[PDB]
Amino acid sequence: KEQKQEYERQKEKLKIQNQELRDKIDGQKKIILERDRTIGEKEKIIYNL
Amino acid sequence: QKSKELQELRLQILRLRNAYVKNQKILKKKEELAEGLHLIDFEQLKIENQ
Amino acid sequence: QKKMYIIEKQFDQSGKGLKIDEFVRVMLTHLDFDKSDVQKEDQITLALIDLFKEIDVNGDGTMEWEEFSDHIISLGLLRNDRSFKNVIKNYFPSEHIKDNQKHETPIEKIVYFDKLKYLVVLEKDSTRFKVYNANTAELYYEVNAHKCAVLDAEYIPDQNLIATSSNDLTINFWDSSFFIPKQIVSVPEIQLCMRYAKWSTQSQPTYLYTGGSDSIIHIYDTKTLKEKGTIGGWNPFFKRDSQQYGHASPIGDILPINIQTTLVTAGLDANICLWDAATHLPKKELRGHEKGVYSLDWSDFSPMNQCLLSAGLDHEAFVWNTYVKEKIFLLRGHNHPLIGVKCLPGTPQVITADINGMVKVWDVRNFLCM
Amino acid sequence: NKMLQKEKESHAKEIDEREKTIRDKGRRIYELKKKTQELEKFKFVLDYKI
Repeated sequence: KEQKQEYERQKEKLKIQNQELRDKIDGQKKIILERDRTIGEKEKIIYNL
Repeated sequence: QKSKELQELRLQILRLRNAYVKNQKILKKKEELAEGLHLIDFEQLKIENQ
Repeated sequence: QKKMYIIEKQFDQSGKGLKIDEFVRVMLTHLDFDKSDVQKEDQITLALIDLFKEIDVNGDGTMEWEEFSDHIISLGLLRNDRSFKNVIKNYFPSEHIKDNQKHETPIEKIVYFDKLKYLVVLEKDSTRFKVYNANTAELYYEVNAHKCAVLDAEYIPDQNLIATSSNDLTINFWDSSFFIPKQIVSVPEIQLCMRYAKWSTQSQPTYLYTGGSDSIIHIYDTKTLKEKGTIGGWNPFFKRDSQQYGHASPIGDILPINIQTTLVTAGLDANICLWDAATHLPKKELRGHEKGVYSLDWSDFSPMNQCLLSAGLDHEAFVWNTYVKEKIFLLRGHNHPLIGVKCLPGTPQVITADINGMVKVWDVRNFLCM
Repeated sequence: NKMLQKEKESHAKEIDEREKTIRDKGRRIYELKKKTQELEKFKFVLDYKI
């Protein structure tokens, strides 16, 4: 029973790794696209100027 | 060897002196005011100084 | 204005409005420009074609003298509006406001508590801070803030307190409702600047940041009024591998940019450390000033015209961008060291003042000495 | 966990570099604004002088 309890924390850490690796990344793409759109908007002002 | 050495010395002195004359000419030619309107600006400015 | 009637005559000569070619040709004959020079010939042709298209409301490609006169009328009314936008009227001297109290010593500092209207003036070598009216210079109380010279007097709205920092190593928060010192806090060092930072985020507690001679920003929560942390500064004792972030001179000022959550610290070393107030770590170090930077303002007239404005030992004010490291603009014409740069809220007017009473009011849309 | 560790990575450097490009293009925007402003005044100045 103690061994099962000890390996329960191992399983919990494993699920933690699973979720962390499954985590957003997409959230980090979106900032990239926002910055690209701002870059493109800045390019238009540059060309007009 | 001494004649040849003085000869490249003459080459380098002549080219350096020509670069010198060009550098004083550039220094004088940089009289342009700024920007932009360079001479006419102070010409009209010189008009008011008048 | 001499050729106005001649242009009218030539335009009426068309009888059905001048098309692009006749329109441009008439203004080319009449204009005080270089018809024979291809550069301005083509540039004026393009400008007049743009004018023609703008006048083109019917879309038929004909600009009648009626339309041209209407456009001239609109431009005349706009000129009537004698700014061409956002009239920045000159700051005239206040004919109605002047000092009244007998300042026994020279004015050291003046912090205008807009929330309280308490224009607390800390007198040089005077142990009392005289709080006047920013609108009438009317001193409320001459109350002994501390035991020695007072460096800064900032309003903590979070506790309705006027915090005064003194060289006696003390900070006295006085309840503005009664101008009595609510809390006296001792500090290991004297803080030269002391600014209440209430960052925009709702969850960030308000921090009275005090920049002392050590260049370390001591952070006092406006509730307990006590130190709880120290920001990076020139600390040779802490000799380790940490990168040199901060300033090598005493903190002159602390600028809480709540919009960007940035604690800006300007040092005598000419550095302007932008510290991430969320982490108080350096987000950046603006540089380009020749000597110690003393005053910082944040011209927020427009999001596309946002400009930090820094002044100090330098006789000119540097414009800075949070992204763009290089100084955006430099206000010229100043004859002496600039006391600081102010960015009037709600207006594009930035005031830069020299030590000799010379003030330049600039339009951030152009940063010109309006 | 092993498959997801093989999976997860990236895009922080991309966010930062895109912010950098925004910065550079704003720099150029203001540079060209200043150049255009410098050239605008000369037009009216030269019309007035003519």
